[PDB]
Amino acid sequence: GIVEQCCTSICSLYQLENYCN
Amino acid sequence: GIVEQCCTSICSLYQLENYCN
Amino acid sequence: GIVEQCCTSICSLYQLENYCN
Amino acid sequence: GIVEQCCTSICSLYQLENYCN
Amino acid sequence: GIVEQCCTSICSLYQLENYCN
Amino acid sequence: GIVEQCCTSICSLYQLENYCN
Amino acid sequence: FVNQHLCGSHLVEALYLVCGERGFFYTP
Amino acid sequence: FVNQHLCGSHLVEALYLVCGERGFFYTP
Amino acid sequence: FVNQHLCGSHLVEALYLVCGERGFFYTP
Amino acid sequence: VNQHLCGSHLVEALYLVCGERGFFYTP
Amino acid sequence: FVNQHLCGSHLVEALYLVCGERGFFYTP
Amino acid sequence: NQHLCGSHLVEALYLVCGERGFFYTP
Ligand SMILES: [Cl-]
Ligand SMILES: [Cl-]
Ligand SMILES: [Zn+2]
Ligand SMILES: [Zn+2]
Repeated sequence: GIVEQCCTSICSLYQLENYCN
Repeated sequence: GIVEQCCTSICSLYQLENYCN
Repeated sequence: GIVEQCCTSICSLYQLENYCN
Repeated sequence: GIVEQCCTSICSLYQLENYCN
Repeated sequence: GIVEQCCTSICSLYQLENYCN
Repeated sequence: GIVEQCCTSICSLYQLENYCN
Repeated sequence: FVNQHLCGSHLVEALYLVCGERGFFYTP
Repeated sequence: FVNQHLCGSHLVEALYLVCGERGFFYTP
Repeated sequence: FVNQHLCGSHLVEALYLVCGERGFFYTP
Repeated sequence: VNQHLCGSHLVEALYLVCGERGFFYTP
Repeated sequence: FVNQHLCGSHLVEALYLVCGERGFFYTP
Repeated sequence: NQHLCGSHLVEALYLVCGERGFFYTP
């Protein structure tokens, strides 16, 4: 999920965008 | 500057990107 | 929405709880 | 104190309210 | 108080420091 | 840089001020 | 003005905190 | 985990900016 | 002590919301 | 609301500025 | 103006996120 | 850890530097 991908490793905007509605 | 353009109207990610180094 | 209700007047904790899952 | 109680384990808002004056 | 002094005109580092313990 | 100096140990205000342009 | 945008930004911070493990839905 | 907790706060903040009118569904 | 410093920043934010008109005393 | 939002930035500012002293927040 | 000040605070945050490894120049 | 810390750094620099501002490089 978002924690695994973005809290242990840095997420770009592009990566964050995957979790939008 | 960034304040007149983005504090008077909301700036998109694209508009914000112009002020990147 | 939440902006209409909570950006014109401060919303209480109860009012904020409305948008919890 | 609050650092000891709340910076390794998450304190709920209800728990946090204990530190209001 | 701090809201009256600092929410219409910007308070400096020095002015903010006045409200420290 | 600033991450090396201030994300391993806390930097004081004056130390942070070193990175003002 | 960008008041509503600035406000919404603080709103998601408050909802994050109020909602705990439940989380929340965010739609303008 | 408080470090996870701090991170999520920055996540919803970021999603708020990125997703725009799409919004998002935050769920731990 | 960076973790305690980052945590403290989110703690006061949290206290700001929860305490409302009571306010709060913050001390390291 | 604006006053509330301003206060949110003030307490963050005091957290940084006051350091080990800390501060007393009253609305 | 405190409204510009609060807005600017959110701008550097957005730029921090948006600009990434490039980083950015801030000047009022 | 570094990305989160850096976010607070930029907030801190925004306050401390005042009218001078700053240049952010990772
Ligand atoms: Cl953090
Ligand atoms: Cl604001
Ligand atoms: Zn943080
Ligand atoms: Zn704000």
